[PDB]
Amino acid sequence: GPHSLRYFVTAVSRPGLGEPRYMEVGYVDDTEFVRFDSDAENPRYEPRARWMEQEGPEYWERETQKAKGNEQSFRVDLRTLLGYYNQSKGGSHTIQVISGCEVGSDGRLLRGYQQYAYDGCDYIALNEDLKTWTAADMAALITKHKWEQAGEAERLRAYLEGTCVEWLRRYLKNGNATLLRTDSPKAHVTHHSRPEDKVTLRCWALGFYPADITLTWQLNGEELIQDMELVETRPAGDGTFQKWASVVVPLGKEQYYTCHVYHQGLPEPLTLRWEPPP
Amino acid sequence: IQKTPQIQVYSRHPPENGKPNILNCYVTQFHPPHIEIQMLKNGKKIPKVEMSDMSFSKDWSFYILAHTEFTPTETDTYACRVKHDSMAEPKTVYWDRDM
Amino acid sequence: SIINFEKL
Ligand SMILES: [Ca+2]
Repeated sequence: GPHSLRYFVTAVSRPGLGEPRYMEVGYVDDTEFVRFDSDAENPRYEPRARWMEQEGPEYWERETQKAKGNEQSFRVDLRTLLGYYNQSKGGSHTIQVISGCEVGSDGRLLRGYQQYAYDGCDYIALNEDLKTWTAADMAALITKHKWEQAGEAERLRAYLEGTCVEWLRRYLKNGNATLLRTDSPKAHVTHHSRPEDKVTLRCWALGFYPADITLTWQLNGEELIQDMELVETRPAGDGTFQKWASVVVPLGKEQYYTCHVYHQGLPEPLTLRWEPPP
Repeated sequence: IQKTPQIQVYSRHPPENGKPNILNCYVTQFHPPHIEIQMLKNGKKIPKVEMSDMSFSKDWSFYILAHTEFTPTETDTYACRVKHDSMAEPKTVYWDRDM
Repeated sequence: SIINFEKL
């Protein structure tokens, strides 16, 4: 461990334009391994990682039929929510859910979660105690009371502590060590003009995975906590990620600045500077 | 409630004039999930643009990656244009090989 | 395996 089994669910209505679009996307350790997309003639849960092909026809059938059951329950929820919120029947709305379990190296549940959003805003969430609900607004109180009465939290705890955990284990026997995949960043500094006697030094990190990384600039040993410009980390499109951080520095003082790159994949952080060609 | 898309346009690899590369348009932080993304070369829509599956974030906002093959030259201009209901008009963002 | 969801 640790390991995680996560599902991201989306349900989007489109009145007059077809049935709601429904999607279940599953991740083992933040890597997509299954997906159900309702937007098809004969929609089926499909393996999204080749290791998942190990699972037999009985798995996909069961998962597919469960997905279609979920889909139709969400069809209903979408109508329920129009009522709760006094909304027109003509507009598009979305329900999202995040459901899953994070499991420690000892195989025990670290954290289980089950949270909903309607039109991009918190709706209701199972609390960390796996026993109570947080309702975000007046409509969510209705759901909350209904779920408290039916003992929905207890059903969820049982799934989170058991089923979720047991499935994650089974998936891992088929595709683990894969999730441990690590690609270290390669870095370089580029040099760019500014008006007057200033220049820009841009420290790039490329080809890394996972996306978590930190870039810093130091003047003579102290991180420049101010005026450092950066971009949000971004996918290269090949499974790896990019980032850069830049600082404006006085012309002629380029060698006084140092870029540091911290990433789980590296033996130790990278340290580099503007290296002007001969 | 509507969330306005953030947009980055950037090459998969460091650009080199005359060298085949991939131009990305990374669009995030939008809601609702319906969105229309174009990429443009010298002002004209690039016909063959591919799209990743759409996903969503911890804050519920959606993101997606659009991309197309391209071979940068010193003078060709590239952009990504995004139409989304959170914005009165389509937002255009130019590729800057230094960024 | 994802849970079977209950109605809102
Ligand atoms: Ca993100």
